Amino acid sequence: MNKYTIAIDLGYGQIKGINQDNKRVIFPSIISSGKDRSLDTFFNSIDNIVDNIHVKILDEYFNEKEYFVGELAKRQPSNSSFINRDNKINSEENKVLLATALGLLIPNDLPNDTKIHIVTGLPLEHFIKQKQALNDMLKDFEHTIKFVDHNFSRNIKFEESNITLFPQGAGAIFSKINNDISSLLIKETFIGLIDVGFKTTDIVVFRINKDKEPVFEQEMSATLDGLGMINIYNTMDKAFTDNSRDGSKLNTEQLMLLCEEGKIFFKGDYIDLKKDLIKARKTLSTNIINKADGLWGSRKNSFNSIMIAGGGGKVLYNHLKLIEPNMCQLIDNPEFANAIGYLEFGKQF
Amino acid sequence: MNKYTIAIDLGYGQIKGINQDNKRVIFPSIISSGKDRSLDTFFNSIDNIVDNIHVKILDEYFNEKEYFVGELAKRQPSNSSFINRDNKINSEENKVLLATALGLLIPNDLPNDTKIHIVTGLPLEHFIKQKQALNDMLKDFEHTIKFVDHNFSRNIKFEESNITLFPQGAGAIFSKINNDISSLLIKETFIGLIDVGFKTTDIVVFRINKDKEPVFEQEMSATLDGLGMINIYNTMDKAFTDNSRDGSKLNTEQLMLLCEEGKIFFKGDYIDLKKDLIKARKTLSTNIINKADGLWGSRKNSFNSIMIAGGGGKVLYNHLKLIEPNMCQLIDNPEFANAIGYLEFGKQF
Amino acid sequence: MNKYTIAIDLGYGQIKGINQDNKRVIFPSIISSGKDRSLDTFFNSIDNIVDNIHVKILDEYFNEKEYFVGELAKRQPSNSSFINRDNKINSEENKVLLATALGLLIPNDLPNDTKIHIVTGLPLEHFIKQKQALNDMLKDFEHTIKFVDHNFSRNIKFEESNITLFPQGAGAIFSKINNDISSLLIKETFIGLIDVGFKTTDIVVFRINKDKEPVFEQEMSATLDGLGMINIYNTMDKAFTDNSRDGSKLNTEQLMLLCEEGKIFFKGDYIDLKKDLIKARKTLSTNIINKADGLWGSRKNSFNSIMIAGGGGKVLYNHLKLIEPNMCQLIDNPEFANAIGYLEFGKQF
Amino acid sequence: MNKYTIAIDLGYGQIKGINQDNKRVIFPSIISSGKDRSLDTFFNSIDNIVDNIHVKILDEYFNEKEYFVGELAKRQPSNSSFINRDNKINSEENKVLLATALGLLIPNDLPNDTKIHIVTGLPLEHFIKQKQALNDMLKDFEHTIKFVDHNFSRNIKFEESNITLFPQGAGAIFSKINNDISSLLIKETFIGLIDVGFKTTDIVVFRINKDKEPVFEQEMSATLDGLGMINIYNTMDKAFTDNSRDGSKLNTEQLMLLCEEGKIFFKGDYIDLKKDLIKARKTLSTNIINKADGLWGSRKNSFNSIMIAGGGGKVLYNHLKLIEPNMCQLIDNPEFANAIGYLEFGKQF
Ligand SMILES: Nc1ncnc2c1ncn2[C@@H]1O[C@H](COP(=O)(O)OP(=O)(O)O)[C@@H](O)[C@H]1O
Ligand SMILES: Nc1ncnc2c1ncn2[C@@H]1O[C@H](COP(=O)(O)OP(=O)(O)O)[C@@H](O)[C@H]1O
Ligand SMILES: Nc1ncnc2c1ncn2[C@@H]1O[C@H](COP(=O)(O)OP(=O)(O)O)[C@@H](O)[C@H]1O
Ligand SMILES: Nc1ncnc2c1ncn2[C@@H]1O[C@H](COP(=O)(O)OP(=O)(O)O)[C@@H](O)[C@H]1O
Ligand SMILES: [Mg+2]
Ligand SMILES: [Mg+2]
Ligand SMILES: [Mg+2]
Ligand SMILES: [Mg+2]
Repeated sequence: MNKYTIAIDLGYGQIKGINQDNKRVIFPSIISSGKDRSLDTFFNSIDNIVDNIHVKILDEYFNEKEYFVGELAKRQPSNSSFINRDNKINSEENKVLLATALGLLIPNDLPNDTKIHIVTGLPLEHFIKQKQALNDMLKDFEHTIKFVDHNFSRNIKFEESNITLFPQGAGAIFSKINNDISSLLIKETFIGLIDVGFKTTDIVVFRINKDKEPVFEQEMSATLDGLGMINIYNTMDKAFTDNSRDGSKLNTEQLMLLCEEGKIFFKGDYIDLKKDLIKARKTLSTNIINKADGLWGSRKNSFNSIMIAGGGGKVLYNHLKLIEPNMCQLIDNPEFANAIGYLEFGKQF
Repeated sequence: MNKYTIAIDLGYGQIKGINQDNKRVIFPSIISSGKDRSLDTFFNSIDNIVDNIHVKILDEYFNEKEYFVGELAKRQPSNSSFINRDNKINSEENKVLLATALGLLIPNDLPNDTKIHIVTGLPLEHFIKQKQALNDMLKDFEHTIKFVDHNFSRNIKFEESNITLFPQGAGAIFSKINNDISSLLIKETFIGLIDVGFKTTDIVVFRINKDKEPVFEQEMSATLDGLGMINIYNTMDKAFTDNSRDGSKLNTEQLMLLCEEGKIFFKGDYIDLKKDLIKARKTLSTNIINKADGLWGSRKNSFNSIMIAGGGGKVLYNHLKLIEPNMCQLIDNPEFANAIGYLEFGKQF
Repeated sequence: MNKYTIAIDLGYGQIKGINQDNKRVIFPSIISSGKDRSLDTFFNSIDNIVDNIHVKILDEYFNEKEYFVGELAKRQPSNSSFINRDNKINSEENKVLLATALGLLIPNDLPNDTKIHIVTGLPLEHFIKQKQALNDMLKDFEHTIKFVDHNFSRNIKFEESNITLFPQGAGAIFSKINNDISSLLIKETFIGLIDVGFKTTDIVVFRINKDKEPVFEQEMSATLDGLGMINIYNTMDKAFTDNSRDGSKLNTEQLMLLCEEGKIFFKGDYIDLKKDLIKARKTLSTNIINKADGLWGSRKNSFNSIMIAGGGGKVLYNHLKLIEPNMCQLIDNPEFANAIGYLEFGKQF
Repeated sequence: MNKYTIAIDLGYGQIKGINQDNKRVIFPSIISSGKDRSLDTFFNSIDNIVDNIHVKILDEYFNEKEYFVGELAKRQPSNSSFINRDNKINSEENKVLLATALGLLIPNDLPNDTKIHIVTGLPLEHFIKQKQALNDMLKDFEHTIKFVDHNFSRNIKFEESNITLFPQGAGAIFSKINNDISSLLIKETFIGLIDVGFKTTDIVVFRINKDKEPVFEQEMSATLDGLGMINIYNTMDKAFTDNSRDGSKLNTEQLMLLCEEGKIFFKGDYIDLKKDLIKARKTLSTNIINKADGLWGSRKNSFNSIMIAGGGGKVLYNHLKLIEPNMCQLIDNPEFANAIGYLEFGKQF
């Protein structure tokens, strides 16, 4: 019958997802072992299901494992250490996280003849290179989910022609602004889109033609592998150990707490690292502009709009504005820029 | 219906209880039979009713059984065994001990329809295991008490909506410090509560969130069964047979008498075990901190205040200081820490 | 700095309010759907922002809607019907009217030390009766405004210890005139306050003691539900169908245009009901006197000051003068006496 | 929207600023620590905000420092240096002075997308040498300032293409007299402008052409570093200590009062130093005669008008008349000479 549409993302930083109903979810890309949560059930009332995703996922052979995942995994000390998430696209780390949002974004009691289009993405250099790696993994995806503490299952199995493949940052401007920026696009310019990811920051440019339609440039656009917010967590982790002078290491949760604040609490004291947070944010923003103008000669003057996105783009927008003032603006949903771009351009099918 | 409130404990070493009117009692959990106290009545003034609990207990079948209980039963040689006491919460021991502090704290001049909200406790790990059995027992409760040598009686029966079930150490720092630690809790810290009881040792933490609300962590919190003051009494008892050099052994009253002082008067002279009293209390304090850090990795750095509870921590506070100095501290009522925590957090109804 | 204060009124005739800084807004309680405005921007300049509030309301769930509200909704023939708008205080329609006046009373660029202490109200009998639903909704409230044609947003979200309720016109004479009427209040004299609104009408009196301090009379003050200005609009509608005799009915605008004028411009002609206008005005105010003396037996003889308020009280001054001439008077702002009464007696906080 | 005009001066003696609407401020260039002003409110009225500048300053990373600046800081004994204040134009001291300058000139009720164009001042040699140091720091500026005891904050931010830079002595004769002295200037003369600043004195001349337009001479004009009012405070410093015959040093406050009165009240006595104070101004009056003719050969006879400026020259006008008696003349506002020129000639945009 008619098939539903759910747009997800495989971001190493945090998983970003939305359905056809615009009901959207967001949670960090961290998994852990699952343990029986009934003692904490009586003390604090579990209201936020996204905060408390204890979950068990069957295979087709009745094998399933307990999992804490996300914020609940970030409270665990032995979770996925988040600096070492598996770069294999077919990892079980990928498997649980992929079924996680699909459990959360399928509403209750849809008809079984109504399937769901899933819309995903890859980093831009890694899209065609790893397309069939994901394509077989999407067809291999055949599970059944069970939520602990909320107790509603989903049957999850899809073949080819139920899936959708467009890169990270591609449909973010190829949809959702492409039918809206027509007042600004005139002829033979370039719109600028930079998705500031956690591991990898993506640089993507669209040339507009004579016919007021976007066309893609691949020599002026690239994936910055190893450039992203992961540099800041790695930098400030040295900054805490250099300021503590003891070898005291923050955990995984204090790491992500640090580069949102710059003021970690530590043993009756706030170890002040706000100055080093200023040091990282100006350094990374300078590094993005330099790699941008590596791809950009005098065609930077051929720009008319520069949009940025990502959670890093939410927190670097002032320093990343300095490519071009009055042209470096921010997109509406910096996290969900891929998500609705996957959604509306997934509505073509 | 202005329903009354009484908060009690089921502590193995002693029973700690308090009413709505903040009238509080404390007495050891030792029972014996009741025998006719008219001879000693003319000798010594039976004045302290808490010291002299000769009590008459009916049942639903009107089977009166007098009992010496508490301090007077401790004076009896044929008392409860009490060092290998059965841990059944539905025991006749616990039927007497729970009904003991009721009539000792049920006040005078109650209305005809007005009931009493009773608040009890469980061990934290066994709160899942033993929730039914106390709920079996409190529903079962239908008796009538009577006080020998003080000439008054109480009716005692309860139903549901009068029962209240929170674990040991749950409301002690949830409430009772609730508006006081609110100025201390700031952002993403844990607070430390350790109950050093007689038989059991509890560890319980609370993550406070961004929103200044405590949330519970079941995996940094456990009941250390087999660790407590019961080890020290059992250690020094064999040490008493050592330093006496004759194989002579104490009784049950001298057992509790010893490790409150350490210098037992035996055969016309003191017997000195003060060195081994310092040894065993430091030995248990070593075992607490290590098993505390069994649940506490570098999250010990995420503490801001540690409190200790139970009767043992009051006399361990110098040796239990070594957890985190000037962050660990002593609660003001080490016995009644659970009781007032049962009181106000039991006053939700 | 310190936390900010806003007093607004949820009155169903016209939404009223005045902030901490004595900026005040007022607009009728009419909402409509919003549609984009660029054409009428070019013809006629939007000089008053309150005149032409096209508004978008954000949420985290991405369920934004455009709205015409107040005067801009009054010109709409597709607006709310307003003759049967439901009194659900937790309704989404009440979210539109309440979030409207928030950013209007918040000046541009307030710091984060400022947090808005809202002071709203209920009807008198509906104060205790309908406390918790609005207590739930103001606890629930989390949005962000967007002004079309003026383009500035306000993140609006309220914690507890930021909300405050009072009954309708409670501090209107407990404060705001209480320093002035100390010349007039002497000893055990009832001062009188009447608020004549659209749906409901409240009459509240305060007994003063021997110590010249006011005290509340719950048996000499009540809510006149079903007696208000809406009955004049319901009468003048039926008088117009008695005068037009076609079956034609005025819209939501021409009905509200009538009871201020009495001479509707219909079919290019002044269909007149000036006699039926005054008769319906002596109908309502006489129906107040019976409800006034329904709460006032012989105790009317002890009065010293009758005050009236409400927008209906502005247009029924001589109609309601016959309660007690040479004593009854008019407050300075008949409409804003609720909001300033919420303001000044809200300045306890 | 429209971009407003605010003209300030970075004078090391006193910061001299004005908005587009001619509301102008003046305060000495001294900062100090900001501490809790509560008690001084009740005794004496905090009316003049120029008199009582208690300032909180947020950063964009929000380090929240607090300062007394200017007149209140002059009364503070622990104030800034001001006799050897650092010449770093990018200092935090210069920022706090500039933030205080912007705060009293940015008006309330300014529309939403309006901004401000700002004009600064530079020494005539240092306008090219020290150009980009200031021109980057003004681009760097994004701070939120809080004025205590007046309850209004200012989030102030500036970017490129809104700041504007003209050196000292430029606009006072290029504008502000261009409508007036154009009747006076005829053919091939030089106009004169001598800004007697605190630290540096400014010599600037304009050649008029045949076509009655000003044009600039770089070798008939220079910046007199080490020549100005600051030599008089240095001279009167040792003039007191030699006349005290004790080494008793005046404070920073009495230093400023000394060259305004010459009769300082000291140890219950007026110490009169009128002898050296007449000599010290004539010492300064001598050192500007010589530097005038150092730039002016027989071209001194090619003059039609000499103006003087600077706050020191107001009490030096008759005493610096010795160069050209009645060929020299006086500007209207010797303090505000640079700022009104920066106001008027800064209205290019
Ligand atoms: N409020 C915030 N403060 C600090 N950092 C943030 C915030 N929100 C998001 N981030 C950063 O942005 C990253 C999220 O990037 P995201 O858009 O999910 O890219 P990806 O698709 O690579 O995961 C996080 O790792 C986090 O460090
Ligand atoms: N003054 C004291 N001296 C020595 N030991 C004490 C003293 N007060 C209490 N204790 C010890 O503390 C124990 C009481 O612990 P308690 O807080 O009642 O825990 P529980 O709830 O497990 O019974 C007793 O068994 C006793 O050994
Ligand atoms: N100038 C006026 N002419 C006629 N009626 C008016 C006028 N001003 C106000 N009103 C009437 O008063 C009502 C406003 O009452 P209001 O004080 O806002 O009470 P509420 O708090 O119940 O909304 C309107 O519905 C309107 O009919
Ligand atoms: N009434 C006065 N009496 C004495 N000196 C004054 C008076 N007014 C201003 N001054 C002197 O003039 C100086 C102000 O110079 P100003 O025009 O602000 O130049 P700058 O731009 O270098 O700060 C002060 O340091 C002060 O010594
Ligand atoms: Mg991404
Ligand atoms: Mg205990
Ligand atoms: Mg009203
Ligand atoms: Mg100057």
